[PDB]
Amino acid sequence: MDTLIGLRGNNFVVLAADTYSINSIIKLKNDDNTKFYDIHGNKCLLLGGSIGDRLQFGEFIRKNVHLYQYQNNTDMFVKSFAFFTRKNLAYYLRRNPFEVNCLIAGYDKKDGYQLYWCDYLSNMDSVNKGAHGYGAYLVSAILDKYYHENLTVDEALDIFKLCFEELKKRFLLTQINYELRIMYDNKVETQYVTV
Amino acid sequence: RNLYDTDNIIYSPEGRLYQVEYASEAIKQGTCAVAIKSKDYVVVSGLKKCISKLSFPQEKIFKIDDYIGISMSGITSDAKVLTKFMQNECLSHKFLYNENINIESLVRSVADKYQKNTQKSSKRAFGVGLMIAAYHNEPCIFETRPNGSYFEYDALSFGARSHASKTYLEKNLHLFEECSLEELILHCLKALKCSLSSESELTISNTALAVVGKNHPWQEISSLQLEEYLSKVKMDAEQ
Amino acid sequence: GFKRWYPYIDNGGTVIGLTGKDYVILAADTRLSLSYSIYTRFCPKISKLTDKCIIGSSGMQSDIKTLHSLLQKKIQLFVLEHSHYPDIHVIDRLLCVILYSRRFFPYYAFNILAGVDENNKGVLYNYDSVGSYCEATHSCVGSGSQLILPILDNRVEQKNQLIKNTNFNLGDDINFVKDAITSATERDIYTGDKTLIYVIDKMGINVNTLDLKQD
Amino acid sequence: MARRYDSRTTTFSPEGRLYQVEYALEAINNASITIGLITKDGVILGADKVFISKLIDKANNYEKIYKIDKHIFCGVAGLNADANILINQSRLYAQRYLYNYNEVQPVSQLVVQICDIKQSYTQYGGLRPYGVSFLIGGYDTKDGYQLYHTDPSGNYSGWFATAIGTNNLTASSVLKQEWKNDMTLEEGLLLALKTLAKSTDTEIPKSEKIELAYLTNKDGEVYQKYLTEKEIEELIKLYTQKY
Amino acid sequence: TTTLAFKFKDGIIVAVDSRASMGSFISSQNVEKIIEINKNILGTMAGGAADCLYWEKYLGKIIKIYELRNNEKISVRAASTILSNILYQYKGYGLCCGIILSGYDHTGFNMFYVDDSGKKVEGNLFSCGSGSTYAYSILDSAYDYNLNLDQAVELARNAIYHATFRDGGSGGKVRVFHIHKNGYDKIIEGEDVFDLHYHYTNPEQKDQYVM
Amino acid sequence: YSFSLTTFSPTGKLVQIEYALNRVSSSSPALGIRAKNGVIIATEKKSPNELIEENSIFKIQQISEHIGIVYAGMPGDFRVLLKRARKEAIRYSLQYGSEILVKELVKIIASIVQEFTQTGGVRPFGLSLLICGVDVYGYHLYQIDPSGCYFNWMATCVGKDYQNNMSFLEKRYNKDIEIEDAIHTAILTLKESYEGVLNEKNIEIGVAYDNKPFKILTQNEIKDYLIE
Amino acid sequence: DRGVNTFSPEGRLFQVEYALGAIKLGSTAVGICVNDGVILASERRISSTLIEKDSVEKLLSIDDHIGCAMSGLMADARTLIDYARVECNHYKFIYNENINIKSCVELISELALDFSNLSDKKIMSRPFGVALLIGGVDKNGPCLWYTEPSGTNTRFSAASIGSAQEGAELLLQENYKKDMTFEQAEILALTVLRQVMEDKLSTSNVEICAIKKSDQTFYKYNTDDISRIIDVLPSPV
Amino acid sequence: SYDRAITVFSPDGHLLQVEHALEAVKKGGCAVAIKSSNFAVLAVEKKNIPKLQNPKTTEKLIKLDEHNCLAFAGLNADARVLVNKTRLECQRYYLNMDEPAPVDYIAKYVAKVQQKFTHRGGVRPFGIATLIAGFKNNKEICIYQTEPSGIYAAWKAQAIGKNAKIVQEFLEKNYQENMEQKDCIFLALKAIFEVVELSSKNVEVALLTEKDLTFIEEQEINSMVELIDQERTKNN
Ligand SMILES: */C(=C\S(C)(=O)=O)[C@H](Cc1c[nH]c2ccccc12)NC(=O)[C@H](CC(C)C)NC(=O)[C@H](Cc1c[nH]c2ccccc12)NC(=O)CN1CCOCC1
Repeated sequence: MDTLIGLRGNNFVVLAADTYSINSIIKLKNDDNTKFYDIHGNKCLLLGGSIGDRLQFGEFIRKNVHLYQYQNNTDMFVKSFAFFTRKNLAYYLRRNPFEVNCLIAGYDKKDGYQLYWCDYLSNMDSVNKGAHGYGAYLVSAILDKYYHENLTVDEALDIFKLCFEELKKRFLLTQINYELRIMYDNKVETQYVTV
Repeated sequence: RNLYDTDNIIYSPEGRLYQVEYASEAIKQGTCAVAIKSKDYVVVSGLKKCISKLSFPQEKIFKIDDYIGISMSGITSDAKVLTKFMQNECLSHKFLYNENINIESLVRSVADKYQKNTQKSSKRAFGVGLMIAAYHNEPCIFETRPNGSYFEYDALSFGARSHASKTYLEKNLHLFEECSLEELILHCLKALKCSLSSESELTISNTALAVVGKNHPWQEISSLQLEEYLSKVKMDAEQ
Repeated sequence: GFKRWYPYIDNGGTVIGLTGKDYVILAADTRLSLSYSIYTRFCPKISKLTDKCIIGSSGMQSDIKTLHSLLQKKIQLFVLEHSHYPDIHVIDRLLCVILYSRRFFPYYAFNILAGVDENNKGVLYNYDSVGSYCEATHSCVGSGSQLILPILDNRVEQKNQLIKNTNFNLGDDINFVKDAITSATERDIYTGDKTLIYVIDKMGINVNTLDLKQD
Repeated sequence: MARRYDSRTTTFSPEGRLYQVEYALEAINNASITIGLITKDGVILGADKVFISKLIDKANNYEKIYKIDKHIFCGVAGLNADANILINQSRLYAQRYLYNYNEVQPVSQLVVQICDIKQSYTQYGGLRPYGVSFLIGGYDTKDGYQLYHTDPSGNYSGWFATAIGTNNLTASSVLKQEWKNDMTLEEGLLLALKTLAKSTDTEIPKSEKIELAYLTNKDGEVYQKYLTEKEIEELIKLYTQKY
Repeated sequence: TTTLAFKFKDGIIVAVDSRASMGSFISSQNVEKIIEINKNILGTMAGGAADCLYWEKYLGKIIKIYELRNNEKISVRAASTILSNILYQYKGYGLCCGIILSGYDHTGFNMFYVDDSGKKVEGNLFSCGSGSTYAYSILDSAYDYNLNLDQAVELARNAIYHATFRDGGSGGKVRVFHIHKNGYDKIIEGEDVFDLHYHYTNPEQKDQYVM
Repeated sequence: YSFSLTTFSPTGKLVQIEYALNRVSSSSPALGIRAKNGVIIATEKKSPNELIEENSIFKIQQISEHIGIVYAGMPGDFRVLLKRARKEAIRYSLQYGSEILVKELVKIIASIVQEFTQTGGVRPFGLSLLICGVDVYGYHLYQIDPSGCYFNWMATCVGKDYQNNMSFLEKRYNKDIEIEDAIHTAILTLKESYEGVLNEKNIEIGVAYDNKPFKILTQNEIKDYLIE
Repeated sequence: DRGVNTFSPEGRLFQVEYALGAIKLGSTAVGICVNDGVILASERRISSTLIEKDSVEKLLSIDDHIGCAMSGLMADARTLIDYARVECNHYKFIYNENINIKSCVELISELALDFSNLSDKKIMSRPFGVALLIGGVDKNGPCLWYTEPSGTNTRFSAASIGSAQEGAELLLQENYKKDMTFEQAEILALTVLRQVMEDKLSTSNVEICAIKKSDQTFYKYNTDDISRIIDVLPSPV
Repeated sequence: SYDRAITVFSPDGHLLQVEHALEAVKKGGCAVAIKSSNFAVLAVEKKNIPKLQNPKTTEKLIKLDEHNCLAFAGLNADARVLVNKTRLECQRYYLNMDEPAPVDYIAKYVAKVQQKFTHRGGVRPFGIATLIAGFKNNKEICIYQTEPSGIYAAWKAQAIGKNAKIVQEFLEKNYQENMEQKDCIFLALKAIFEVVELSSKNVEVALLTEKDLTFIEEQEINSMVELIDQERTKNN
């Protein structure tokens, strides 16, 4: 299972994922890069599930959003992007479902920093903190406890370090390699963390 | 008439279909093909069209099945479409029933294909006339026309300046039934020559010749045998 | 309260193939059976595709018949269109396309395509009902394949023999095929009656017949 | 031969022009005048009402200005039936965008969609074009207040102040010489009345022949007001005092 | 089946076994699991032999037409994307394909693992088949990017041998090819693993080896 | 193949719609009047011969409760459009549980009429419709032209001499008239238009008033009204 | 006035006749087939100095063993060549062998006459107005075929297309021999092109391609080969 | 549906519909595109009614994807429809190949679409000519020109639209290989004003680099126009 974590503050959004590409009982790669889908205009789709469905849905959404932005010479709003993603997932749910969980993060002037939680059933809602996978059970309470308003990026990264330590110590799958996407100060940064 | 030849679904005040008539007119512009039959064999000869000095002569007779072949006069694309149709019909009958198709039914289906194109204004008649030589319990020659009609002949000839060939065939018709294979081939070559212009000559390059018979599957006559036959024709004409 | 109908049956059969320097052999048993009954004692399993190519299949008789007829129709259409007879490699690719066209409801037929190519070399292709593999020396499909293939491996490859034999000829290979089919008839209930042996070589295709046990 | 009856509407002419589109433009230019302008407080759309009879129900009856959405409205010049078809389509398009994206469609995007319908009609098939031209005004948070003009060919262009229909040259001259970048809603309404009077060749406008509407964005909401006869009469009294 | 590929300082090493089976019966010992898609791309196939062969031929046709139209060689990434999209369109039909596409293009040497479920993983070292775990262990215990060609070929041969030894579905002959900038060479056309066992594990041949 | 038979002319007109309007203006006259508490539609239905059954000809029809329709033009076109209007009304009822609104029905029928001026292989409808109705928003009288444009009328006339009839009706129409006054004025207008002497057999009347079901007056009631 | 399928009183299709009129223009190309291979040469009517030479090519490759010279409408020619490429690729896929040049030519003609709608489907609305010279090497050896809008395919030992087709054909007829070698074929092709060309023959106004029986691989001559043949050419007379 | 053959052969062998599409193109504005070492410069004529039209709305210089840009001359609605088709095809190529669509591929697609519209029944040709500037898979800048007939060709510097011949002659006279950005912009402005009235609001210029397409600032265009005006005054 792929553990996804998302934290939204007044000045940032941090997304985190494990970097494992899994095929049966072996890890194909310890530095997987098929979960994050960065979208022009400060948007990010973090996907979790089977690699095939992940790739198909992520690329479909990214190309559709890029087509929209090129056709309209404008940046799609984060709320529009999130609800477009949810509408597509719901449309395919009853025909040929993608078995993917989504964390949709972004920034725009109208609504600031935004984070949306969506499950494979296409149940979506905007949240301040969210998680997906079997590691959600072990990181959700840490997020709840140590989250507060007016949190800073470094305090959020400390919370994420606590989460990664918990996933290494107590989670059945000892996950040690994580990738983070940080949106703040109208710039997107990539980090790699090993515990 | 200028007012009634625009489309193929309009009858003239004389009840004529000028578009279909023009499709038939396309046939008279082709090279001459002749087909005759004895009690056992059908021989089909034809004049291959050479565009220029450096061009190869064009094909005139085609094989449809083991004991079925055709010659065409008119538009080559139409001839190709009909040839593919006939070949697929014969092959599909062999596939479904493990036996040779009935030539009469094949010709009827080809004639229906002709006709179905003359009933709509979005289509046009085939500008090609077909001569079908086959052996099915006996030799048979069929002619299919652009308007959807088909007839059965004892001897047949179409193409440009083919009336000389028709005259020769009408003169020698009584002899074909009891002829041998060599005599029949010579007669077909002589009719083709009758059509041919005096300046032109029948050579192995511009003459196509095929035979289909009792135990003789449709076969083109080899170049050497054709040369022998043409030499015989020239020699006996010299007398 | 009705039971579902299964669209597949096995009608038995064994087809062996064996190549040589300038020849190929395809032998097949002619029994047709349904469960523990014999439909008929003479149902040929080998069809001639070209003067240098034949195909033998084992499995469901209706599927085999339809597939052989379809291949023959395709080859005749190819001859008419492209004005030359396809060789065994073209026929192999054609059969592969035909077989994968029904990938999700496959023909219940395992087929050996035997022939001689333009170099005058024997060629065998083994088809597992969807796909093809070129066989270097020998092949076998049908109910007796598991009995026969070890024998042909022992007699041809001789991989487990320090003192080997290399003089292989048409008569010895024919005798090997007869022995293999007889041994299969000993222990396989679906192989028996008569067997047809086709030899393709420079002189063409020749068909001989051998008698097997009728029980 | 059914082709003898075909007029070949979607066919080029020797000059690289479409006769059907040119004739539709002639119909539009024969239609009555529709003006539009942008103030710092909103978009004002005005139209001249063509007189039919005094038995027409003149209350709650706007026939040249329509609402496409809460933030988009349009004025029509051309064939009313074609305009109604295109207006229903535009309303469907705006609601479809809201359904797809959970946000209101931008005015430029809506204009592009309806103009694409018109262009497709001019290019594909063998049907005649739409004899209607639009002045689509609206507001959105991306480009602010917007005013677009669309013609039968599918061409469209953005404007700060424009006029379509009969005698649009006089209205365009008036707007060119009077319009200002920063105007209040009242000033814009007075200018709209002046240009309508000039196009209609009159001094004192009559409220019985004037349609006025304005779309503003106040207190975080887009509000459209279609002035009634009494409100237009108050505006006309103000205009009379001014001039 | 055991197929493996890995990048090293002089290109890519591709290796496979030659065994085919239906159930517990060995159908053949001399099948070819490495195919060339074009001059600069090799695909190693595992799983359903018919599915792999048919879809590799399909990909080759698509790549040939693309190259003819655009007068340029296709990239390994683009070929992998085409194959993965095609395979994903058939998800839920029973296709069995695991393909490693390794090749040289304008962006250096590239290696992608593609599955019948629509996966496409870029990597430096892959292994597929029923012996993939054993091959993976052997490769990981002794892999290095600075191996010479001979050392890399030896490592691939050893990994295939151990996979065949431990896995009942792998065996026959071992083939090792080398992809370099100008094409590909077949270093080991096919080598019986019978000799490999008595070279590696039981050189003395004086008693039965005890695993 | 389908191409538009109605096309723009060099002056920007649709002569086919003009000619449909000519047919309507040559057809028999109909009128509608909105009263203070109701709306009436009247029409002149003459008898071409003594053998026809007047009760079989239906010019004033009921689309639904509280909605009636009359036409001037071609009866076959009218019958087609009347069937379509009834189908649309019951479609709205199936969707929304209540009766269709007059404005909504008029818009739908107007769009249907418009489609026949643009689609391929067809001619425009050769009639004008007058649709009267009552709903929660009041009393409505709408006219639909062959082009597909609709007009909201206080009182109107279509058909022959519609200009003279409109002038006559305007000279004696005010918005505060009652149903009885409206019926009297309708009969007066029809009598003025008709050459000769009118009678209850030559006219038909339908009324929708006081939130009551649409009613088609009988010969006896029309005779009572004509006595004056 | 007339439909695309109308027959003329002489039995001909008006649209086909008009497409035949269309194919009469364009850059002039010649093709020569000898025992050792087939060579197609063409003139390049470079529009101006700002055009990229590589972006314009009158000699294309339909397959690894088939080359084509085109004349008439260039967009229609590119459409036809793309269709031929697709069909040759599909044939190679389904038969694992190289298509015959005759079969390729037949497919091209079938597409060319598509607008007639004689068998039901049809997508083209009019003839193509394109003339082709298709050369290649198959199991029967080198061959050269000419296709025209009317759908008729001929086989030539030497042929020409373009604006100067008549003069090129006269020169080829009076200078071509059956038993010429490849060097003589190249010399003859470039001599005809030089004679019929408006501009002085150079290494930038002419392009050549060859399919030799040995390799059976389409090969585009570059400046080195073109200049070598130019030097070998005899002085104009 | 409607499938009449709108584009047919004339007795002389011409496609009159295509000729009329070319006439529509000649009735359009002027667009110039000049190539350089690793960048391109595209200038286009603007036609706005002062003080009433919104200059930003009309856009003849558009971006198809992250690396391809387009200019056109002819019918604006046809251009818009074709450009939307091309953008969709750019994203479809990206989805199908995992790489951005190169300029040569996109130009070929545009030309194929225009040919198809000349060769399909029930449709009329696009009345627009296009200049497409982009990068190839080897990161090489390239400019392509496509016409209503569907014929495309790569160029070093090309002008389309009204009075395209004069601008093309000026380009052939004044073009040099591997110019700097400012010199290339000056050349494009001079070429376009060879036929367009000299004014900074009569032209829109963009510079395409691997990074992005950047529109030149109004002050820079004003300075360059003043320099051109000074040169013209001196010459006269
Ligand atoms: C690897 C093994 S594995 C366990 O990792 O899947 C091999 C890979 C392989 C084998 N052959 C080739 C050829 C080309 C490329 C790759 C190849 N896979 C297999 O061997 C398959 C394993 C099963 C579990 C999927 N086996 C097969 O596909 C069978 C091949 C075959 C059958 N008869 C033959 C005769 C001669 C040569 C080969 C074969 N075929 C099947 O089992 C499929 N059908 C299913 C229906 O019943 C008939 C067999």
